[PDB]
Amino acid sequence: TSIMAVTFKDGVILGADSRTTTGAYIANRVTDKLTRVHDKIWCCRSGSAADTQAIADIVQYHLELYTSQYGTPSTETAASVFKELCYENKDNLTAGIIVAGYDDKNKGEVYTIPLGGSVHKLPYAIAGSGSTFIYGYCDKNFRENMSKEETVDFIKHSLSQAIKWDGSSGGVIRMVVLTAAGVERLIFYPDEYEQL
Amino acid sequence: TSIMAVTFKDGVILGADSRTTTGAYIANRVTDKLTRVHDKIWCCRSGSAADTQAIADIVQYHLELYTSQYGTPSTETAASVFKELCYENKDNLTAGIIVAGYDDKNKGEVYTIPLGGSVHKLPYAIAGSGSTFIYGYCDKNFRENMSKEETVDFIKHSLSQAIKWDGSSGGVIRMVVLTAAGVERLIFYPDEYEQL
Amino acid sequence: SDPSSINGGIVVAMTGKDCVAIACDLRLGSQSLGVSNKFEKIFHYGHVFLGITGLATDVTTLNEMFRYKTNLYKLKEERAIEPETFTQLVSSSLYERRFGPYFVGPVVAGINSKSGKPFIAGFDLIGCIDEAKDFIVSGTASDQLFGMCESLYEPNLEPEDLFETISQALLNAADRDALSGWGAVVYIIKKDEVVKRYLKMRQD
Amino acid sequence: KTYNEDIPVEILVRRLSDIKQGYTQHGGLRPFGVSFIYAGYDDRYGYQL
Amino acid sequence: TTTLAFRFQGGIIVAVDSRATAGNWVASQTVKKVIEINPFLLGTMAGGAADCQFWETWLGSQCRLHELREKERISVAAASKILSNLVYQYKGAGLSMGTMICGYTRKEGPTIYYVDSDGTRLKGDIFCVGSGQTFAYGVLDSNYKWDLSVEDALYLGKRSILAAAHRDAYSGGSVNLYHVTEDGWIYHGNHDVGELFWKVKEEEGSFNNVIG
Amino acid sequence: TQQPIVTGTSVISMKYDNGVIIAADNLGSYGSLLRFNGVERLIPVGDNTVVGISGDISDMQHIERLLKDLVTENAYDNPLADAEEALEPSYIFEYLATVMYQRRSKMNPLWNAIIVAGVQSNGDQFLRYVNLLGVTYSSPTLATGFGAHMANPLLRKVVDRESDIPKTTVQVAEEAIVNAMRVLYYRDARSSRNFSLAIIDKNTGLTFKKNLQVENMKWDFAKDIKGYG
Amino acid sequence: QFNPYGDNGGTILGIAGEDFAVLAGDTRNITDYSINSRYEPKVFDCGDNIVMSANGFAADGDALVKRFKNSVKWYHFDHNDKKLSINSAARNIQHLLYGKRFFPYYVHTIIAGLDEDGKGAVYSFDPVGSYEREQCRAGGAAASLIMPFLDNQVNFKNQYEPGTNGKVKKPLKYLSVEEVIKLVRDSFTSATERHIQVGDGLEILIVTKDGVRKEFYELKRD
Amino acid sequence: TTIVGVKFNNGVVIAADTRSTQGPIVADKNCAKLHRISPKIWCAGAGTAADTEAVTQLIGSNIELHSLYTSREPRVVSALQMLKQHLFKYQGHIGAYLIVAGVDPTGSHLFSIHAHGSTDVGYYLSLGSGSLAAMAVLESHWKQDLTKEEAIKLASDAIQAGIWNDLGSGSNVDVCVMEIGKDAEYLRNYLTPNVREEKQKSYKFPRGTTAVLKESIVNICDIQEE
Amino acid sequence: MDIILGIRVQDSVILASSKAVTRGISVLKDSDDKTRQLSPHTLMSFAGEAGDTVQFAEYIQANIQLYSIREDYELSPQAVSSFVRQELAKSIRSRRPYQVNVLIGGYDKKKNKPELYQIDYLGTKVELPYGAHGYSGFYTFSLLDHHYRPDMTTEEGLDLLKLCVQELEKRMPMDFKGVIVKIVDKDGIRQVDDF
Amino acid sequence: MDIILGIRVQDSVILASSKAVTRGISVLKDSDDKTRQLSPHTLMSFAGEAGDTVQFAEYIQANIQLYSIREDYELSPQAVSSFVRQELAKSIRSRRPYQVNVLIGGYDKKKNKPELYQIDYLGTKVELPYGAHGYSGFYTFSLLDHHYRPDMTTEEGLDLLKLCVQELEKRMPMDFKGVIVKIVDKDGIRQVDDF
Repeated sequence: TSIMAVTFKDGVILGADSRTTTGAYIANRVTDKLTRVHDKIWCCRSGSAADTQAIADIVQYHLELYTSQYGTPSTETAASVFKELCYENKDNLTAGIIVAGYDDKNKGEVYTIPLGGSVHKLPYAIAGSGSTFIYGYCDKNFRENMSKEETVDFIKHSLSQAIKWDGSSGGVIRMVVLTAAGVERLIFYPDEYEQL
Repeated sequence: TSIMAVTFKDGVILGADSRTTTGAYIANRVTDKLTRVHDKIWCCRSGSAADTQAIADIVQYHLELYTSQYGTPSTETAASVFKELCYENKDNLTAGIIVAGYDDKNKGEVYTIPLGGSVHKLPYAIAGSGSTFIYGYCDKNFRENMSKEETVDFIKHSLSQAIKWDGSSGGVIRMVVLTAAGVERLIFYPDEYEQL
Repeated sequence: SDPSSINGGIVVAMTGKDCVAIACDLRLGSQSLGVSNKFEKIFHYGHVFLGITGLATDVTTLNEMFRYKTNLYKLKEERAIEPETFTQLVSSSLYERRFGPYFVGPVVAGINSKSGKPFIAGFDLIGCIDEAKDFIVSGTASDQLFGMCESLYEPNLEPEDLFETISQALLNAADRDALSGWGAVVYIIKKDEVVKRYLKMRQD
Repeated sequence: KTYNEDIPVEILVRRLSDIKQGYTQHGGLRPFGVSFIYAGYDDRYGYQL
Repeated sequence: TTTLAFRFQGGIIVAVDSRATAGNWVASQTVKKVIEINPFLLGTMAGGAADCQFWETWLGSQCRLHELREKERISVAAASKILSNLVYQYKGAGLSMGTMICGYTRKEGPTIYYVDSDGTRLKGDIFCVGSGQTFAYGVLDSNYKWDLSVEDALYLGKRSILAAAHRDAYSGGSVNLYHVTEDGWIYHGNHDVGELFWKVKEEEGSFNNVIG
Repeated sequence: TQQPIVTGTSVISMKYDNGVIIAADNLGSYGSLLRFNGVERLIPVGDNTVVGISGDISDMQHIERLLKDLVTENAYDNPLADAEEALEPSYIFEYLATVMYQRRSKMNPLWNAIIVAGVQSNGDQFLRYVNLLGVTYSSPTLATGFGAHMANPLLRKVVDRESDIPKTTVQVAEEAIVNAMRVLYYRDARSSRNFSLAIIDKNTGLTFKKNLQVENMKWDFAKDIKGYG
Repeated sequence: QFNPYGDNGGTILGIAGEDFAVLAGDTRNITDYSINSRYEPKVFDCGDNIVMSANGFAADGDALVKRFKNSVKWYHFDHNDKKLSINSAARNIQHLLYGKRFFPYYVHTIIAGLDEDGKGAVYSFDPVGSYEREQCRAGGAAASLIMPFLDNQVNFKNQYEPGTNGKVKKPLKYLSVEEVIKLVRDSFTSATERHIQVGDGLEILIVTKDGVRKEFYELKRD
Repeated sequence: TTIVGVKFNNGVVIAADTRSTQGPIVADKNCAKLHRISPKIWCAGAGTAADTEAVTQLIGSNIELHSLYTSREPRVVSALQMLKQHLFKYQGHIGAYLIVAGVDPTGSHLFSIHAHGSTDVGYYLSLGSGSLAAMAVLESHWKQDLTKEEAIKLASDAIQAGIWNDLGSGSNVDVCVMEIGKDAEYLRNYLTPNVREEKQKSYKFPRGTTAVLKESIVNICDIQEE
Repeated sequence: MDIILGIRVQDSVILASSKAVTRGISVLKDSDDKTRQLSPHTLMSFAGEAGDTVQFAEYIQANIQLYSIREDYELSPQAVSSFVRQELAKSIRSRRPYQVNVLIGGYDKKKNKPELYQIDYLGTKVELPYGAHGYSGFYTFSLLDHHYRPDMTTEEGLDLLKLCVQELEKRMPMDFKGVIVKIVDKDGIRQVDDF
Repeated sequence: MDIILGIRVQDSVILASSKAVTRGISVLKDSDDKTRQLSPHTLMSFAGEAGDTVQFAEYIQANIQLYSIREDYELSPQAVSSFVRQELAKSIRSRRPYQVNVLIGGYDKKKNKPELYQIDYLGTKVELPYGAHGYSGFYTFSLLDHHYRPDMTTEEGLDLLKLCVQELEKRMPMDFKGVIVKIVDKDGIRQVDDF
């Protein structure tokens, strides 16, 4: 597993790697981890496949019901649904969830929520087992409000080091772009990112 | 505890820090882990503080007797020694040594010896417990073939990302430069690179 | 259980002015069953007196171990053994096993004959000199003793001042213990004549 | 040590005699050249020479 | 620790010690192992001090509430089997319990019951519970005759506890004697066990092994 | 079932004449891995009490909300005590204590060490301690985490005993906290450069200097260290 | 993994007299080898000439101070200002202890006060439940140091008249309020040097029919 | 138990406490933790008392053998490398934490050696359980090159921080100051706190106030003509 | 463990050993002895662990008799006792544990006094006027203390010992089918078939 | 202990129970009932786990008496065994296990035919000519299948039991100290004093 999100000038781009193991055997290597639980508030699943999935539904249940009574919830708000549920099932279940969203007011925001349940605002977040390898590359080379194309090649170069060194991650690199414009999918194949 | 070695065109420069914990308690913050076992075959110690010092005396002994009867042993030769003590005591000694050294003809070379004990020649090696974090930073920004000046700044910055993420790494950065010319220690206090 | 606590045994010892005193109880149990109300656990090799505590068997084994070595010194160097040399020897013997160790707590009490001076020592399980020139005690009601003795003791005690102090200190401690008591035997060690007195006290 | 009781004079003289015996018996060693007179008291026979 | 009771002609002599230990250290040497269940029932304390003491207070609470309701004093067999149903509950919720409820009523006579911590309830004429119940038995059963007189019987309560006290590590402290009559128990005070020693040493000629 | 996952260490504190100085390190650790930086843990609760909480980030965050909700709860009606005597450090303290007491009953305690220090309306310094054991004691100098056998010795020089508080100004008190932080940075693996210093003065309120570094670092001798042979 | 019982040390000591009673304790609080505070009362007055101290695990020992003083309140209310006696108080403490025994208090509790005759009265509780009247009783981690010395001086246990050699037993002497101040001081002098978890301070509370007086003595700083 | 070892320019100064504990009870308020490998190379030990004293004796004998066999004064390393080797043999079933310090012709030294076989070098080191409390005062006050008089006041006041804050440390403060090309001075009891107060009365008892059962005499004098 | 009792009569030691032998859950034999005469005037009875007992018991008869025939004189019971102690002492330190509890009783005709000794499995020698090991010991130690006198004739020692037998039978949950009796005296080592 | 025995003959069921009750280190009572009437022609003798046995006795007794009073009709031994098997079977599934082995012998007055039921701790009843329980019960089976004939009268069945009792004394390593014999005849449930 290797997921990350990193802010930019007009929003955020969310990035992941789609290999999903049980033991030595990969169950399926095309398995998406990028999840829509609200339509401008996406999330990135990691830790156990079961555990995160169950949480992503119950969090969907509570943002659907938010949007019908009180208008669309902010990224800040969706993270706090994740927090308090991770709280209850800290020892019972495990999750790594990085919550990333577009707000039309404060632009894109990235919050990170470990397994204990805490929130921490950050301009960039990494999680999984891919992330204890790429830590140093991400922090030397980062500057806030970088151009869109520079974000795209940074998340790419970051995730190409994650797939290179951690073997738990792999597959295609996928990304979701949250912008004012909308939600745009990217996908980069293995033959593309090994060169880049 | 972070240890590295990187080869360059006119030799090899070895790099270690000086923070060595047991627990949460920093025993000495000015610790020296870059050790002489010969006169142009220097080593870096990481792992269990007792088991590296132990092994490393025993190699110091074999090598110096090798000098006195046969002529100077090679980097190759010394690397084999350290393997042959790890492999036969792999059941109870937790030691990962990097043996970097200057042969006349072949310039600087790096060998790294796992815990299980085995030769691997590498263009650069990292091992420790805080050098897991910089696998991505070294790999991408590593230029095969560097100059003396280029090499020291590359390794200084590699050790800084490792320090930042590991609470077992900090303090001053120690470097030994092994070149035909001789043996030069360099040292960087923290104010000098936490600015960069 | 713990090896020391399977018969019990206490030794107390204190220094005076021109006299030391050592004192034990006599109980040997095998856990809850009291087996004998008499069994001296102090023994004397010349003019040194050796107190032995801890584990049941190791009172016996370790005593005759010192029987053999004291003999080698007395036969060779043609004199009785001085307090200080015997303290060193006990330290050396206890350490001889550290893997499969002894389980005892000796108390060395004597007065040197080369200079006329009190000398006492104490020991632990693995064995180390524990200096004092005040008091040392050992055993399993050693805890209770450490207090008792401190309250009572006064520097420089006279010969039969020293007798009332150590007799009371021991009495009260042993009847606040289960595994020591059932009678007590107090030695008063002078520079020329050591007096053996059993003490009438609670059996129950 | 083992019997907790003072040695007879008989035992001790014979133990030595066997040591000396060992040197003539085997090994190609010379015998120790000593002649002992032992004085002892023991319970059984009283004074013994 | 030892609590024994034996029925005789006159009622029951209960005789108990007063040393209650914690560790190898001796806590208190003045503990009363008699619990007034009412003036016409005496409860022993053996096994865990906390467990045994408490529930027999509350057994005295139900004793007064059998007594009002029937307008008739609680029978010895009714009390015992109350206490028994209670401790079966906490049978493997980790609690202890060794009491002899000892009583004498006018229409049932003297009757001992020995209620356990498993909810076993055994009737009988002699019981002995404790860490010195092996030492106690021997002497008590040798010196037994069912037909006995009060003076003699009083002396037996001492003599068996004494024996128990001498060899047992946790027995000693003080002894107490009570003599249960039908009219109630009458308390006979406190004898130190070590001052008792020297008396019976002279009188019998016992304890040859103790030097002096 | 409670085990610390993400950890904080070290909050130190002492009294002076007109108030107290409470200051803490900033660092969200994950053992060896320092995964979170700049982690605030001097939580201002009122403005005449700072609660500095340490231990699990998760456990602190979740009792951080109850602290804010307490100030709301007091502020309900009462026009001469809705912000005028609603709060003293002492009130806030008791509440923390027995909530942790009742969570230790469950045996999923809130994993934290908590210092509550402020100055009351009597002008009385206040400084008490609660933890996941739930021991409650007052102390004139106090510390938590890894500083609770490191920083405690240093500060006891100033504060030998209970009569040395009125001598000790707010200028001496700055100096002690600074020195303590240096030393924590050297000998503790969980510590960091960034610490926050609050002075709760009774005559100048919650004075919160934010984002202090440690100063006058000694690393001159470290080049004079050689081999073992 | 969680284990909710530590030790916080301290030592307590109860002495009954003939018109007085003394409940003292130290004011040292520790957790392992670090000194938390030199100053910390454990011997609280609780009203009506009862002084309580619950020593051992501190948190527990504060828990039963909480509930005990709560009962002082509800007794006086629904009995319309009835003075609660030593006998009555004892039995309440025992109910709170015992009712938690599947999460028990892990302290050694002692009360002291006068009884209705105008003599000292000291009862002492074991951890789980039950209790028994005493006349001298220490508790805490230095219990086994103070106790055999005080039976040697209050009850004169195994002592005899002099010059008779076990024929005559030494008679039990009366106890003054002045004399029992001395014993506490001497004892706690011995405690300090030989046991590492008593120190800093000694606080004697002497309780009489006249009132509660506090008296503070220093001990050694270590 | 606070035992500090502090280098200064002209030599090394080593200080100790003298309170030696065994669990919650203070066994002895007066022993010394300072041993003598050699006359100008003092060492102190902490941890299991038996395993310090015996290891210091054992290796003490062998460096003195050697020192005759070279007919030369012992060096710090000589002691230090023998230590290291020995503790490693059992794999740290021996629990020693010794500060080894000393002077010799080829300068001042100061090492510390842990129970497995680890070794570090600094200019201020501390072992013991109180070690933490020492270390705090040491890191602020210390500076490069001290004089002798300054070095003994830093040393002593570092153990005192220890006394006050660490239960298991107390008693007197010994010092032994080792300075290159002058003899080594032992300053026992330099500064003594923790004086015991006078008893409120004495507890002297008159004769016969404990019972006697019977009397005999034990004869410890040698066997002679009757 | 089973029955094994001593009582030191004025002039003799009266030892008694269990008949019953249970190895597994079925009594297999019930007339077996557990005693082997060391020397003409020292008898040793043993109980402890199964199979350890039979071998180690043969071992001591062998060695003490080895020395007897060397010196054409017999060791004192004090001296044999010390030998048995010595060996078992080495055995709790040694690799394989022995576990043998012994009452060694003998009549020394040179001290002219009967001697009785109790050596437990750990290795502690103690002189006693009555003794016992194990399960039986717990009921009898107190029973013998009661009625004893310093000097008691031989047939008084038998009568007492049969009070101790009789008692045991009621109280022990184990069944032992009566003892075998042996007297060790100054006039030799005999058995009494009366139980 | 753990011995309850049944031999059914052609006019009578003979149930026998251990006298001894041994709890803790000693035998407390060597004479004690260990069986209670359920009905006037239905007897349950029981053994097993301490402290379940007292309780499971009086609980059954309360219920069967409740039926027999309520409806004026004594239950069939067929019915009673089932009822007891229901509780035993239920307690294995429940929190509190009941470990008790129960032999229920009755004389059916509806068939006029003796019947003996063997119910193990788990709860499977099975009617038998004879049955036993415990490790002790093992020993009795092999004499029972030898000497039994099913034409037998009161006296013949008695003489077979007596061998079984004697056997137990030689071969068993733990006492039980005799037995109480109780017979379910055609004129009630009679206690006979023969051993």
